[PDB]
Amino acid sequence: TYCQVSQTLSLEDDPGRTFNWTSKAEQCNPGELCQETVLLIKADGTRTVVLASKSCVSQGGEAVTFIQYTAPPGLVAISYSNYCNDSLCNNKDSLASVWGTRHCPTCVALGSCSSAPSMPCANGTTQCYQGRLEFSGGGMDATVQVKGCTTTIGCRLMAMIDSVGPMTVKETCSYQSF
Ligand SMILES: *[C@@H]1O[C@H](CO[C@@H]2O[C@@H](C)[C@@H](O)[C@@H](O)[C@@H]2O)[C@@H](O[C@@H]2O[C@H](CO)[C@@H](O)[C@H](O)[C@H]2NC(C)=O)[C@H](O)[C@H]1NC(C)=O
Ligand SMILES: *[C@@H]1O[C@H](CO[C@@H]2O[C@@H](C)[C@@H](O)[C@@H](O)[C@@H]2O)[C@@H](O)[C@H](O)[C@H]1NC(C)=O
Repeated sequence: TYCQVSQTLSLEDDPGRTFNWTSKAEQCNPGELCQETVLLIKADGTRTVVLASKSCVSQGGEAVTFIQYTAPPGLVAISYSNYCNDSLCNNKDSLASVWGTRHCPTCVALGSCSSAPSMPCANGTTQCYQGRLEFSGGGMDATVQVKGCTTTIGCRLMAMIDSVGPMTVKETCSYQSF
């Protein structure tokens, strides 16, 4: 009936090393458990967008879920979600265990990219991608603009998955296949 609670959005140089996810505890309503959910999104050569949620929650079992939505080279999207049902269980402190050539405008930002310089695409990329990710729920409401060379096909940076712990995801994009 106590859980760590925090909602953070950040751009992160080296979130594997530096990110401190330890948060203050708060009392849940009865018949609520804890969750810790983080989503990390990166383009080639960019910083990493980090959506990190800790809260009391009423829906769900005690699964631990690790997903790679989209694989390098290029765009990378990865999540860790731990739902757990004893006081202060959502206590992960660190993201260490979690995280004729073509050219594409490349960037990541919360909101809108200030710029999207052109970068050469590695072997294995299928397309240029210009997308927008809409997040809602869990006190985590946000947009992420993502452009770059990617392995994903069409508007599938988030692999057609609608939700990430307490967050809902909508994806819209343009893409230019090779
Ligand atoms: C989350 O835990 C609650 C609390 O359960 C109690 O404490 C646990 C550590 C364990 O020892 C349980 O046996 C205890 O009951 C769960 O609530 C209970 O669930 C049972 C079975 O559905 C039900 O008949 C009891 O009356 C429930 N008690 C309350 C307070 O509602 C809850 O279901 C757990 N949820 C998950 C997803 O694990
Ligand atoms: C991470 O931070 C911990 C203490 O944090 C402080 O407590 C939390 C609840 C935050 O609200 C923060 O703003 C406070 O200053 C440290 O005890 C812990 O050791 C830190 N981890 C590392 C690896 O440095």
